[PDB]
Amino acid sequence: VSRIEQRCIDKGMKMTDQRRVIAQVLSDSADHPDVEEVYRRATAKDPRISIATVYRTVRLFEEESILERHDFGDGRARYEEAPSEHHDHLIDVNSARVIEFTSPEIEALQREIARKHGFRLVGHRLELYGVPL
Amino acid sequence: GHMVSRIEQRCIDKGMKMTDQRRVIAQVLSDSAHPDVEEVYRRATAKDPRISIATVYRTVRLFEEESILERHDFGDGRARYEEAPSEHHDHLIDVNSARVIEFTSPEIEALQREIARKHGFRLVGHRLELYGVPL
Repeated sequence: VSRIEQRCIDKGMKMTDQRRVIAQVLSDSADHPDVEEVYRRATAKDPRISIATVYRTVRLFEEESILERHDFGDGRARYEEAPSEHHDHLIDVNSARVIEFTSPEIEALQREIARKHGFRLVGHRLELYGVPL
Repeated sequence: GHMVSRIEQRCIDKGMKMTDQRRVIAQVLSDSAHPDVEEVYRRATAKDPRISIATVYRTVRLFEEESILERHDFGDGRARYEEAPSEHHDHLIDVNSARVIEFTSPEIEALQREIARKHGFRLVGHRLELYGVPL
């Protein structure tokens, strides 16, 4: 059971082996594949998987908030597993590009702010807005 | 891509979806400085001829509901819009009671500038909301 497949099972989504292959490809990918790469890797596994099935499945994984479709800085639609906790966002105000980041350091300070006011931190939303240097 | 206008930034603060029409309307509002709906609509249609006055009205109303815009009658009877005040404090929210605890953290702000810097950016704004339950 791949992470993406596990996510599908939680959503009560219909799964078949072709959808499982696509889920596995997305889960095993070291990069953030575009649809062409998902297709190439999925058909390398089972050549019966059509390009249409790949588009349909990735879109479904999007619509069920299992995958995020994201521009990592190349203007391409690339796919990533939607994380267990939301990534923080740094927005380029000149282009509207979103840089997703994680900061265990900021998280530690967030916990301290919650603790000092007598709270357990249960979540956060952080947006940063920047202009390119 | 597009420039993130000052009003679009307020939308992003709220986690609102930036549809093309909302982006255009946010940009027009940002470039205006107390338009009525007709002025917003005329300016929005200069950018996207297919935007309707209904869409403009509904969008400015939504922005008002989310405290992005304020609406006032300055005497001429027209509802006129302006950017709502924004908070200087970040918020810790007790989710059980829906109560706000204001805080400022120069420390966390220094870290935010460091993140921006590391990615090749100067920080021009931020919003932080923390969600908590009592210990």
